[PDB]
Amino acid sequence: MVYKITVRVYQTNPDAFFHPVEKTVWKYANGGTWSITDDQHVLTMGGSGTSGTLRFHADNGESFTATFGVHNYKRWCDIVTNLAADETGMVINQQYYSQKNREEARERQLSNYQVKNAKGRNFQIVYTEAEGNDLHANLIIG
Ligand SMILES: CC(=O)N[C@@H]1[C@@H](O)[C@H](O)[C@@H](CO)O[C@@H]1O
Repeated sequence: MVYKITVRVYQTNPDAFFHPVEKTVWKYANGGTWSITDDQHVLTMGGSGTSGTLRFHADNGESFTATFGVHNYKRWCDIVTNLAADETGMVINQQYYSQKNREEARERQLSNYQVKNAKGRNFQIVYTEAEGNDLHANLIIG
């Protein structure tokens, strides 16, 4: 069965403005699509076992990735900050299926995750619909 993750982005801090610069879809489970409906980022996936990554950039230089997926039928998420110039969204997304620390994050099947970058800015994902096939998450930028 298809899994869908609908993402709403909340920017709370006027000291920066982030915008999406990359949207990737991993190749497992017949892939999927990132679309937009009413300013929400919708990731539609062919079944359980894949994910997609949104990369955001602020004009002040800050950036991060937010990755959303389903692993053994349960949602997961992760945020990577302090990105190198050669860590594009497609690099990060693939690492969830090759790099140990990323694979472990996926395997945790988190309904919520937060992390701060080197400047102390908080980034959080919270699934407000956290079970079943029609999943909804807030991405909250501090
Ligand atoms: C500050 C930062 O980006 N830390 C992350 C963490 O958020 C993420 O869970 C991880 C595994 O993918 O790699 C990095 O340790």
